[PDB]
Amino acid sequence: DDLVKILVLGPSKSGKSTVTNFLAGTRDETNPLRVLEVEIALKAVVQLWDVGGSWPAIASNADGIIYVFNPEVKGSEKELLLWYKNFAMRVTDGHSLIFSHHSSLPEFAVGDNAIPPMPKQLQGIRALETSLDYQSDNFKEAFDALVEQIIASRL
Ligand SMILES: [Mg+2]
Repeated sequence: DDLVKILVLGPSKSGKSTVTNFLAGTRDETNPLRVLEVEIALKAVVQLWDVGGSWPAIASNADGIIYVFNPEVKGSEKELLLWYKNFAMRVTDGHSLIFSHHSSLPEFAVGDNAIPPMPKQLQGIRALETSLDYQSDNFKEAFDALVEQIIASRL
């Protein structure tokens, strides 16, 4: 029943924990750190680690990362490179996600990139437009699929 460790980084006020609870199961002012535990299998117990911005001892044998940023907000696309820098040494490789996340009515995000243009280091990681109420992709599926690719080659 070997667990998989997935972290959650990104700009503050971006939405990281509304995703964690929705993903980890918790139904429906930011804290340093939470850990949520969701088991998703096909015993695969998955651990969402919701981080709050300002401790490189937290990437211990980390397996995957999910970045969240508000597209309507500037520097959000660019703050994530500090998360990229501070954590992925190169701890994490490719088993990552990036969320253009609507917490608001999309004014800028809308259009030809409702996932706005990404920096070069991050242009390689799969990206989605994301919301619980506004326009959305089935990102429960992309999360489901991330755990399989993580465990896929640990053996
Ligand atoms: Mg929070």
